[PDB]
Amino acid sequence: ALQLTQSPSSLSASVGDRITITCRASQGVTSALAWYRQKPGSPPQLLIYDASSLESGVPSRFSGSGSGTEFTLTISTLRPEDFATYYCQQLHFYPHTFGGGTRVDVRRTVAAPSVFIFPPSDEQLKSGTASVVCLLNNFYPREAKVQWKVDNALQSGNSQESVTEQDSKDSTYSLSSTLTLSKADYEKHKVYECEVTHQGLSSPVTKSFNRGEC
Amino acid sequence: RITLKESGPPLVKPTQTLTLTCSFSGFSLSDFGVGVGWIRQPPGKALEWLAIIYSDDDKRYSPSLNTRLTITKDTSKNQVVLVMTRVSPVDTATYFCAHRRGPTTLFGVPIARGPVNAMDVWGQGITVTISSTSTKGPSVFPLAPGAAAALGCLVKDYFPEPVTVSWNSGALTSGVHTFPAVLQSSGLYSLSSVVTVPSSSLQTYTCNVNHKPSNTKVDKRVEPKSC
Amino acid sequence: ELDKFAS
Repeated sequence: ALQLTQSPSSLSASVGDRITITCRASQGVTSALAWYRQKPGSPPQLLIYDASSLESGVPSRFSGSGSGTEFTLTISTLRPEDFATYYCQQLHFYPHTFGGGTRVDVRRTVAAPSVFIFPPSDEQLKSGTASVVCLLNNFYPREAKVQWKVDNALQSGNSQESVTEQDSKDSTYSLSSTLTLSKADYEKHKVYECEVTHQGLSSPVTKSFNRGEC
Repeated sequence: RITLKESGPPLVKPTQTLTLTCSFSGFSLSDFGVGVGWIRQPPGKALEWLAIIYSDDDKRYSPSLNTRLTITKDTSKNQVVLVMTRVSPVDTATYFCAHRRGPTTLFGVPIARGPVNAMDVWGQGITVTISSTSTKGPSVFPLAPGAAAALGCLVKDYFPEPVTVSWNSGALTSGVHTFPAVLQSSGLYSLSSVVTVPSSSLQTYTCNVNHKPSNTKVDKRVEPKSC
Repeated sequence: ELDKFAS
């Protein structure tokens, strides 16, 4: 079906800035496009309907323009409540698609993550499972990539990660990634590595340990 | 003033049928051209359109979910119901219903269609988790180690959410990061809580974990191993 | 297909 691509997917800014988010459709949607702002924990809120009409009760710093395949939302003077995720929605064709969203967060200086790797506890091992956790602490911007390697084999499908919300004092994020293996598989290898790529790191940093080494 | 609110089960098991109700006030589903739609949002993901129904009773569904969705209205009760069959874990999401305006009319004559291009009022959303788990308390394991040091606790295999974690009975707050839990393929949640301190403080560190649902409290003191 | 109010 019809594709709606938002750009950029993520954007950093400060109070008072002017930002503009854009949304492009794969086929023309005339003026049937709406913009929403969604704050964490809340439902999306309508800002602009029919590509450019200002929704009632919505502050005038919000503006929408465009028609056909290209639309833009601009917030002229960013306020603290605007740090949020924005979505565009097409209503010309069924299904009524939403774009992927664009996250707007507090800009700050680039900060590389402090990385730490934790081996599984002997207590967990006795239960038969092995969790290897990797921590990326206080970094910025939000995008980071974690790659698990076991005896140099690239791991896939056996890890999960979660990211904290932007810190209100730091403006940094932290990320936890858990590699999970059976105790048996765990025992069949030695070098457990967490490889981290991030904008603040000249090149990828790797933190690792050799299993059973004492 | 238009308001909508979603209701239904917070937890549902795979293969089961999920029935969600949207009760609203401020408009009638008998008003001209009005619509009520459903949109969902898996945790951390984008919004996904599901279906919509209008007062003249036309219904439309997401093509990807068409076979599992039924939307219906009960005009006299001011409710719209969405029934999803055969749910699976990927259906865990926050589900929202929303109002869609019909064209503006002048002396009962449609004169403006621009107002239909948006879903203008949304309900708070209802969180639905799809998992086959029974209530279960977490196992708590230690996570042990600019020149900052890190340690923590891995709160593993519990259900359902939430769990609370604090450090040193609430006295340790700076440098603490408790991450949002991930729902494992097993259907149980898992989360880590860590804390960063000056590489010298290694002071004592104990995480206090509490999973109300299963009556499981645990305090786990964590230290820099090696005996 | 086209939205309810298209065309």
